[PDB]
Amino acid sequence: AMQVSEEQQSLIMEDVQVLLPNYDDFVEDVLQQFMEENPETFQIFPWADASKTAKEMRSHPRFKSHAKSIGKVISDCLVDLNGVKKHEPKLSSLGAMHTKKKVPTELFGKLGGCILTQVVKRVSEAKWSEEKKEAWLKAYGIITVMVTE
Amino acid sequence: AMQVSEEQQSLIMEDVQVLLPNYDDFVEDVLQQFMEENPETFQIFPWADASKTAKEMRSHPRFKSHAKSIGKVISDCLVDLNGVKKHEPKLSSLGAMHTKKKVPTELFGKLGGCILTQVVKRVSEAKWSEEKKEAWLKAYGIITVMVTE
Ligand code: HEM
Ligand code: HEM
Repeated sequence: AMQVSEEQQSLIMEDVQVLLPNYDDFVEDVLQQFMEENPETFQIFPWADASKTAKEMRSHPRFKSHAKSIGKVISDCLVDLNGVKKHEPKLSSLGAMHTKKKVPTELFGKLGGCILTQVVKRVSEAKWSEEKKEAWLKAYGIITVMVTE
Repeated sequence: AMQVSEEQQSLIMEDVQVLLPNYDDFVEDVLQQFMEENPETFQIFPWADASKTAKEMRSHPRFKSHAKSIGKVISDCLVDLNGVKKHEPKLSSLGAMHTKKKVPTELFGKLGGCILTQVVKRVSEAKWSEEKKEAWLKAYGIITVMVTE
């Protein structure tokens, strides 16, 4: 039941289109808010420079490049949620970076709150809905499993 | 006095030539021994997979790629120790990865012991000497400062 309905896939694709024209900005907004709200990430991300604010980090090539990388895994999963197992072997080595010992498990929940917040910011008020909220949350759950397992 | 004598530069260049034909193997030998002797590096290197031995990690593309990266910084410094400040801005972002909080400071000493051990393994017994030992140790000290400061 790690499967989304066809209607959930479709609601997601409809927000992916809204996000596509500014997709890189969207993903950097997410990582910047995540780092603002969870300051311990400046010790977990090796490239993060603890003498700078998240917003100062946003200019750094290593912030941009980490956002582009997670941005790609998320994009590839969102666009075909049920067929996500095709990405299995290219993913593969993510598991070892995301163990409980390296990444405190409650940070996954936090990062999903940040994705949902930036999604709400880019989607129109008229289009956002409870059903979309549940489709994105379920989607985030599947992406989570791919990156940890 | 972060400066090596011309004679120390020259003793180093003479070992760099011995290492060049197998340089990548040499640097992977170093990282593999470092990870065998200091098991906590499997929590510090994010890509390291704690369910595997260092030697099993050696096959992984992320082990090979991390060894190639440190291998390049070391090579570039060794070949012109006194003029190392030319590399300053390409280095730059290494500092934030190597703070005391992210990397326990006594591990620098450990990693330098591993470089010296693999250097002794590749250099002939007839050529290795006390003066070379001191030239490499001093060289390692300068490379250390470049990567932390
Ligand atoms: C399901 C959500 C997540 C996705 C899709 C994701 C994606 C990725 C990807 C693709 C990489 C490898 C990037 C590269 O090769 O440079 C990565 C690395 C990493 N991630 Fe995640 N990640 C997620 C959750 C988290 C969380 C919550 C944290 C907490 C800080 C986190 C921390 C890390 C760390 C420490 C690494 C090695 C990171 C790095 O090397 O900068 N990840 N992630
Ligand atoms: C003077 C000796 C050292 C040199 C020349 C060196 C070199 C480098 C380089 C060039 C990088 C960036 C590679 C990249 O962009 O992917 C790096 C990252 C890193 N280094 Fe070092 N390093 C040294 C000492 C250490 C020590 C003793 C440790 C202890 C574990 C260490 C742990 C790390 C960590 C956690 C990172 C981020 C590493 C990674 O992202 O895998 N380094 N180092």
